[PDB]
Amino acid sequence: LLKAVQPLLKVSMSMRDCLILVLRKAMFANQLDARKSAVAGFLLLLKNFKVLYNSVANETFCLEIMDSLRRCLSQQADVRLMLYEGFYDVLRRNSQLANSVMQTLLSQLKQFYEPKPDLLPPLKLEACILTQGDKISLQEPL
Amino acid sequence: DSIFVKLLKISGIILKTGESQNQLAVDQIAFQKKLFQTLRRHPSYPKIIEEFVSGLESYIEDEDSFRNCLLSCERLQSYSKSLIKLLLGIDILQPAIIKTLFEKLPEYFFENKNSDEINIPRLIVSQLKWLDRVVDGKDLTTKIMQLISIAPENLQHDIITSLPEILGDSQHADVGKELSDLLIENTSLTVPILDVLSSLRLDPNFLLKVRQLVMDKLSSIRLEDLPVIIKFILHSVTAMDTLEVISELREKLDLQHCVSSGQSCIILLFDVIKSAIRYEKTISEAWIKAIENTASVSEHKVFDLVMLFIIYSTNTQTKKYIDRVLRNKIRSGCIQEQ
Amino acid sequence: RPEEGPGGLPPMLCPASLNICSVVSLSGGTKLLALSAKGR
Amino acid sequence: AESLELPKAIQDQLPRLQQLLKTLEEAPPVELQLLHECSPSQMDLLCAQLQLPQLSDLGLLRLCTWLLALSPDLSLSNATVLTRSLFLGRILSLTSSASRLLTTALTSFCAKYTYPVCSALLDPVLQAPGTGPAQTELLCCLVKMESLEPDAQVLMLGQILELPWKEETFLVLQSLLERQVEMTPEKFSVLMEKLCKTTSMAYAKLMLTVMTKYQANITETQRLGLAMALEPNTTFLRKSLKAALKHLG
Amino acid sequence: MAVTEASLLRQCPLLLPQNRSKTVYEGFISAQGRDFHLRIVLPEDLQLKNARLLCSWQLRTILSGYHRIVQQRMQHSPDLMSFMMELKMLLEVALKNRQELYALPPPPQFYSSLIEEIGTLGWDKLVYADTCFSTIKLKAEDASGREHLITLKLKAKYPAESPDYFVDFPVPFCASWTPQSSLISIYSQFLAAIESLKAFWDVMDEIDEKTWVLEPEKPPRSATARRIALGNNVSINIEVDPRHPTMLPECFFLGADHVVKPLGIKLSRNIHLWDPENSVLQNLKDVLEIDFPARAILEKSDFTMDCGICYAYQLDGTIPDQVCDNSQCGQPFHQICLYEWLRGLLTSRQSFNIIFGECPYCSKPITLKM
Ligand SMILES: [Zn+2]
Ligand SMILES: [Zn+2]
Repeated sequence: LLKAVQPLLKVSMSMRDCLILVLRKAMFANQLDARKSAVAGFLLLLKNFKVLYNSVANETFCLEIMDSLRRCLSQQADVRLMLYEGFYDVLRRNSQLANSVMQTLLSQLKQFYEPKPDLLPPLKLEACILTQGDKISLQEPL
Repeated sequence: DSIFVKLLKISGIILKTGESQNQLAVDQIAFQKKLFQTLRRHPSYPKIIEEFVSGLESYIEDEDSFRNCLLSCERLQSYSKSLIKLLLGIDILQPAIIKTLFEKLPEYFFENKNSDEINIPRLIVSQLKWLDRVVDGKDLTTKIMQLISIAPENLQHDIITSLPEILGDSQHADVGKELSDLLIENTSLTVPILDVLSSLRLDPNFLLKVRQLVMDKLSSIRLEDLPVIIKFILHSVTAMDTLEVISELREKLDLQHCVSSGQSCIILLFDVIKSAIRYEKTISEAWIKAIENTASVSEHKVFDLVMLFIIYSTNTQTKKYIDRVLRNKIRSGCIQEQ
Repeated sequence: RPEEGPGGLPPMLCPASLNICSVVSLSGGTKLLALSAKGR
Repeated sequence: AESLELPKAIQDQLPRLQQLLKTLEEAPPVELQLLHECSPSQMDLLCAQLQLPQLSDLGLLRLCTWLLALSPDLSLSNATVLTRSLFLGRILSLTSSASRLLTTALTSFCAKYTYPVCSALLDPVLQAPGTGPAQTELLCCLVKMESLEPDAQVLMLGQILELPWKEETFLVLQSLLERQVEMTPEKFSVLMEKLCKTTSMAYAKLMLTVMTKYQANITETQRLGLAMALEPNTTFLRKSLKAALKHLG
Repeated sequence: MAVTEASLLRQCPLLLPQNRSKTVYEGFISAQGRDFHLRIVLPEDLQLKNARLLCSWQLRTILSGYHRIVQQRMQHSPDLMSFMMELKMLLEVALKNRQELYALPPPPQFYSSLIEEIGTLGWDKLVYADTCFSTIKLKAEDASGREHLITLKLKAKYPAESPDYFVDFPVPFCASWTPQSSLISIYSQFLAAIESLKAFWDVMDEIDEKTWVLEPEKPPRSATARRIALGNNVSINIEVDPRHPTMLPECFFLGADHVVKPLGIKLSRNIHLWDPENSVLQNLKDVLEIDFPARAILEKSDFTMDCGICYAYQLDGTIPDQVCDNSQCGQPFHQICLYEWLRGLLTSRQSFNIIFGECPYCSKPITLKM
């Protein structure tokens, strides 16, 4: 839908600021798909748009989205996976948020990389997988 | 000269005057662990916390120094987190910082829009969102409940709406209890509360109790919200409670009491209904059963015509059903001229 | 202009004329005859 | 029981008026114009004769509706009389917040007969025991009224200051003081002397607002009376209190 | 108090019983910082059924159009206490209705402080002051070098309450008034609003110069809508958001059904090339792939560009808008006039907000959407 109706969000600035209320509120909503799609729509706004009036509050508000997305990086694996695939697409428009993206990745990478030579498993593969009574799942697709 | 500033300088943060972002000699995690182990090892171990926070509050008697302490920091080697957030990362100081922070918030009720269009109270409550770990998640809860009960209207509205970014996943139920208790207390704060409660984690039973609890109070709501409240009731309706809730609504609503002012707000109402009933079929057949099943009392109200018309205009499976019902009604001496 | 709350009033930058009289022209504007305090 | 005489035309038109009131639940009459014949004491009985407390909430407003059209004004005493017949029992009855109707009805009726509604109702609702949330809210609305002109606001002030103070008084008083309602230093000092006398959350707010808004009317003497009041740590927000307190220091 | 010993003193301080028998009151009665003279004679007994009530001629003036109310109240009211209560409340009504008799400025802090504050501003700013000193109008300059005025209307107390501010620009102005705030304070607020809109002003002034603005004429600063002419007897009207002016506006066309089709098509295909880093005109020109006329006035001065029903340009705001879908007529009309014609014809039939039927001049199918 949101990709299909997106030429609306290019044109109509009220649509953007009306959807943003809905996305931010659906981010904490108790259904799972609510947060996935809210992330999705969010990535689609920064992908497809710079402005979401000076082009400095644009930047701070994009950075605000990305800070909430930085928290989303510690949801379950799927949300993080979608984020990743998105971040390339966020760069490929919005070069201006390059550094604020790449650190965002690198930080989360350095949770699962060890910086010393002469330790042969340079990655903690147990640390990727969480188990809560015999149900065992991935978080952070490396 | 103060214990606070000296511990901060040794630990590796540059305390600037208060106009521009404080510089940082060291990494934040490094800083945190450095001051942590420093205060651990330092003699007079329980009293250095008291000395630390007294130095802090004596430093933040001036606004601008605290304003820079509240703001995001400068990395020299380029833009970082705030020192309060980082300092709140340490568990031993945490409840104390919270005490202080909240204690001094009521200074800023009446001095609104001073310099950079920045709502100091919004900023201070924004400091608590998204915390790594709260030393007490119950003490913060009780303190924000005192705060939420007291503040003026806008600020109350603001901090409340800020609740789910703040809270983890534990101290939800007590908030639920307290908010429903505030909801029977105050009618003004239905909407933002109902929003909050759709965002927090509750028992279904609690939802249903608050539903019956708002709806008893349904005449007691100023018009403007009346829309969004029914919005809630009918997004929140289950399949099974459908006809009771509809019956209750159908009883409790009026289309008579309200009445440019009355009509616009009513019109929005009917839009909200149109949506609800357009996008969920079971409301319609259930709705008509709830007038048809109330064949008894000759005395049925404006709502009921308006609503049959409407449903005929919308989902057309029911047209025959409406017509037989509307005939049975007219012949029965209910439904008439006046 | 019912009529008026305060009677706020300009001079005509003429002196103390006592015993004014008006002739309404409608020919140009209004043309009045006065006797000045000095006797003019 | 006293055998008060109601005026001739009201006693004689007394069934017609109870008839027109039935009409209301379902442009005002000349029979409604007969209220203008009554003294308040005649009125006082009359309201009791008509059984106005028993109108539906709608029927109340739809009366208020018709009452609101009345030229001339129902006098200070008469409008006062009416309202406390009509509204007071429902008010005292309240287990939860008012109907939209009442609040409108109240506030609309208060719109025209602001002080009379205000003169009647404020004082004895508060001096009632178990005055709780339902009650205080509608009282907020009296003292929040755009309608409430400086005259009426200080009539509210004058009226509030006569009362045995308690938590519920402060809530309503803060909401009047919220407006930046002006005071004689006498009136304020009565606020102050009463105000100095402590452990409730509400109390603190009241003190705090004045300390900030009427800093411009706070004397030495009065500031020192706060100092003693805020001594206790029962009080949360002593600090912001101290800061605002200090900010006058 | 309860009893009219103390309650009478407390509520009419300025009434002195002259006789021993409290039968003749005299003195004053208070209302809105104003005492009025009054001498209120009772009979031997305390009966207002029969009672004289004499006044100052100042008071008689203010109780004209209430003499019946007063006479009723005397006869119907129980005691003197409640009489005086009702009389005062009635004076509050009388004066508050005739509010135009008031607002006298105090000599000590008005005429001096306002000149002090205007000195604090600068005397190049002020453009008007009223001889009541009630109205002032003040001026400010853009970075662009454009004049924007602001009227204040001020009370007997300027610094106590807010001054009534009337300002041109379309979005509502908010002024944080304190007793400590002043003319420079609220002037700085005005400059802030100005510099924030600056883009908006520049976009609409750029329009007014470089294109034939048509359906505002002598436009205000509040106006967000701009019916531009393009070609001849086809137009485009344009409502633009102040906060995001360079952003796309709500846009639509009047003109010939056969002329307007391709413009809508081309707009739909080019609207993605809308860009809020260019100007309104610099985006429209390359979106719609056209140039504008700059006021085709001299050549087609009296070509008959009127309704062809009433033969007028400007029917009460109305412009010739509705045309014929025909190469040989092209005749403009008005909404009102063409409805009133077409409503009559036996040929005409109405759909929902549409009327079908014959162009007056050429008798070809013409459609009117109300
Ligand atoms: Zn034609
Ligand atoms: Zn015409």
